[PDB]
Amino acid sequence: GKISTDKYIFLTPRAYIIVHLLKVGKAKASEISENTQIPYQTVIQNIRWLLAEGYVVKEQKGEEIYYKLTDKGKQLATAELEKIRKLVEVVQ
Amino acid sequence: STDKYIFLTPRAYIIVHLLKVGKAKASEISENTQIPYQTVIQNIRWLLAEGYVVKEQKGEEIYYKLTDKGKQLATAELEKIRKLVEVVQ
Amino acid sequence: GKISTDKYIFLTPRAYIIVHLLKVGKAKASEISENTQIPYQTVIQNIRWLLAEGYVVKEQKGEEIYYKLTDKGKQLATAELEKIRKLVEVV
Amino acid sequence: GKISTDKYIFLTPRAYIIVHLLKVGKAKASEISENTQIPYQTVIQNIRWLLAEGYVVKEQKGEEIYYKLTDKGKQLATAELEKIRKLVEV
Amino acid sequence: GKISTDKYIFLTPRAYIIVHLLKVGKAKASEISENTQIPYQTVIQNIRWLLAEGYVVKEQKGEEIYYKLTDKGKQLATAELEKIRKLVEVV
Amino acid sequence: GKISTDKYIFLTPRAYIIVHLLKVGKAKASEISENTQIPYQTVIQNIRWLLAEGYVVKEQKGEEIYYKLTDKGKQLATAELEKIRKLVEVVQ
DNA sequence: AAATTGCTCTATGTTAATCGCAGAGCATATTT
DNA sequence: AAATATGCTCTATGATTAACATAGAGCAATTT
Repeated sequence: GKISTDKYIFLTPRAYIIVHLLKVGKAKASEISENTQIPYQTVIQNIRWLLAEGYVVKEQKGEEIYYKLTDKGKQLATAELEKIRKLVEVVQ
Repeated sequence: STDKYIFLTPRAYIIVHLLKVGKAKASEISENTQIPYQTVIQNIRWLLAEGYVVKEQKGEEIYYKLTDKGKQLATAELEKIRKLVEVVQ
Repeated sequence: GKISTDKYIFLTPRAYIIVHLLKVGKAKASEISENTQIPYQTVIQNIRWLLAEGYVVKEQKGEEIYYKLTDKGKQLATAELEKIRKLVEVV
Repeated sequence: GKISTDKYIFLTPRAYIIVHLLKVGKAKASEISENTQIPYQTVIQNIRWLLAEGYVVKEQKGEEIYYKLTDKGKQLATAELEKIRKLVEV
Repeated sequence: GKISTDKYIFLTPRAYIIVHLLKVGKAKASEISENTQIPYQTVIQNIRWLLAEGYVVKEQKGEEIYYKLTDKGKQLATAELEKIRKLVEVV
Repeated sequence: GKISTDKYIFLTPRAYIIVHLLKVGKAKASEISENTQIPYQTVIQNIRWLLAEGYVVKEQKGEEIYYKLTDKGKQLATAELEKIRKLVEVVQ
């Protein structure tokens, strides 16, 4: 699929999406988009995926939808986080 | 459901490698990074097109190494990574 | 919410997927999209929704991803298609 | 557009809205939302679209606008209603 | 290994492409793929090579991306083309 | 397959091989190499293919293998050349 | 000399992921 | 109340390209 492109040379859109949640805790798609500088359509499309694999869960308050990492989500993230660290250490 | 390229892209692994070994061959890159060969060449051609990498044909042996521009990119992107991982630390 | 649909004005592309899954049991994304006339993207985008609810399960058999219905996907499959014939019996 | 959501798993709103007309004939937008179990703002929207297509039209019962089904709408109903029956076949 | 080309038996896809741009001036992946009847992937892939060698440059026009031979690209397109004619008269 | 390269940018190796036969008629393998500057291992791989297609058949004269253009190889070779002529014409 | 073997790159198709556009379901803000 | 414009926010799906596999093919070095 469309993994490595000019905009995504090293990290994929999800990398930015997840990392953003690790900080804000919970945020809307619109939030994720404008903050990570990623076109909305790419965000929700990725969110759906994360929702399929239990990495993220919804949070409806009638009108406003919030997304947040699941325990296995944060599990995925430190794991990938440390892997990055590894890559950046061998390299330099 | 691409469980292989979650956070990092293949292009990334390819770069970082040519940054730690400098000179390398396609199959060698593929093997050392567990990235299907056909993905390596494809990305190599793009990289070669952007001038981030150059070919080094020594006799019949084909080699690919980074360039002043490729290294700039490599280090530049890598830094962007660190700044992104910092606040999570 | 302006409207113009000549395809899903009574049935959601979701039902077409759910149902088709009962027949063959398991099928790649490309697969149902062909036997259901439902565009590819719409299929995958909708199967990720079912995976979220637990109405379907992923079964990778080598290089191809085979999506199969689940117990929860069966409850709904038979329970929903019930209130359906219900609708048409009443009218 | 937005079709299959959390409320609409199999049958779209129009599915119920139209069924309401097959049964009660003329029903105010208000009475639809109530029987249809579909949110009001939604009912108005769908009828507006259904009106546009000539699938349904208004009837001024004095100070109240009751909406009625049309032969155009009936044909669509019976038609769709059979593509469904046909689907449940399995 | 083994040979079985039904198309490129005397001409390379890179031969058509280079040529097309020499007369059209500028074009997109699509324009090349449609005219030269060379498949998309093959076209785009050969452009990368032309870019690497500097035989072609990108002309960015908004969301539009065209290509055209360069100084060294043109002279090449005309150089080998002569050797082509050279061969066509050896008979 | 390997059709385009730094060497065979415009013309394929076959092109060179066939086109020389239309002009030496029968030539041996090594004679083809020296003229068209194509490695022996290549002059062979392609002949092997040409033989199987009957486009060009071998004629024994002493001990050196000869290769002459059969009738099929004439039609083919003329079909390629005629199309070559076109391409260069539209380019202009 | 030629055919077997072997490494590397080419052609090109199947599937898939980006991100743009036209919806649509519904809660808000307005209609005054 | 309910109706219009309405503003959110997500879905349906089309178009461009990437991931990666299959079938070549250019060329050594080995073996018939």
